[PDB]
Amino acid sequence: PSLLKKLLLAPA
Amino acid sequence: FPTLISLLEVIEPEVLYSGYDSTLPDTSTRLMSTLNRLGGRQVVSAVKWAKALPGFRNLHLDDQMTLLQYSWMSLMAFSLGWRSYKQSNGNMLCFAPDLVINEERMQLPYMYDQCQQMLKISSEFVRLQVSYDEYLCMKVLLLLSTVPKDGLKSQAVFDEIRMTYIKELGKAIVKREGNSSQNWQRFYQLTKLLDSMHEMVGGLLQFCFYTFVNKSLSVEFPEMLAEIISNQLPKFKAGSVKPLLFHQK
Ligand SMILES: CC1=N[C@]2(C(=O)CO)[C@@H](C[C@H]3[C@@H]4CCC5=CC(=O)C=C[C@]5(C)[C@H]4[C@@H](O)C[C@@]32C)O1
Repeated sequence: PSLLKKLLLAPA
Repeated sequence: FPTLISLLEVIEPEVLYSGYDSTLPDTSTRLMSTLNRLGGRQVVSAVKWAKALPGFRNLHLDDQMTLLQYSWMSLMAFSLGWRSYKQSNGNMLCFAPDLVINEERMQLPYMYDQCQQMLKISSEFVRLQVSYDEYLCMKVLLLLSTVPKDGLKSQAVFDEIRMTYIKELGKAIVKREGNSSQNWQRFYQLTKLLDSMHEMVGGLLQFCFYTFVNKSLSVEFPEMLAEIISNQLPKFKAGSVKPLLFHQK
C-alpha cells in the first residue's frame, strides 16, 4: 500500500 | 553481443529540472523544501532505474524495498557528485539544470556544512578522474551496499547480483584506455571510495532525519520521500543496518 511498493509493482 | 555496461548507460535516467522559482528571496526553509521536491522526483526515477537494472527484480519484493529505502541518499548524493563533477569540475552543486548552487549561494542557515559535504563527494570524482562507466558500476554497488544486520529474504539472489556488479566494476576499469598495469590499484581506490561513501553520506542523512522529525523547522517533504524516510529512520537510528565494506575499517 505504500507508494514505493505500488511503483515497484507497476508495469514499466 | 550487448554488454552489461552498455545496458547501464542506456537505462541511466535523464536529468530532471527543479522548477525552482527565482522570484522569491532565498531562505534555508524554502531552498530545502525545493530540494526535497526535486529529491522525491529523483527517487521516483531511481526506482524506475532499479526496476530496469538487470537482475534487480529477481529479488524478493521486500528486499527491493529495503535496498531502495536504505540507499536512496547514497544514490542521490553520488549522482549529484557526478553532475557537479561533469558540469563544474566540483566547484558548484549542480542539483538540476535550473538549480545550480555556487559557494556564495550556500551561506544560508544550516546549508553551508551540508553543501560542503556534498562538494566533498564531488571532489572525489575530480581527484580520481572517474570515468562514466566506472561511475555507473559504482552507483549500482551503492544500491547494493546497505543491508539489514539480520539479512535479506532472498539472500542468495542478492549475493549473486552484488557479485555480478563487482565484476562489472572490474570490467569498467580494465576497459579504461591505457594498459592493465594499474588495474588492481584502480580497483583498490574505487572500492575505498565506495566504502567511504557510508561515512560521507551519514551526516547528510542525520541532517535529513532532523529536518524530517523536527516539524518546527517547516521543511516540506513530498509524500513518497516522507514514506521512505519514515521506514528508514528507525532502522538506522537503532543500529540495525550495516554497510557491506570491501576493506577492513
Ligand atoms: C542542505 C540539505 N538538504 C537535505 C535536507 O535534509 C533537507 O530537508 C540534506 C541532504 C539533501 C539531499 C542531498 C542529495 C540530493 C541530491 C539532489 O540532486 C536532489 C535532492 C537531494 C536528495 C537532497 C534534498 O533532498 C535535500 C536534503 C535531504 O542537506
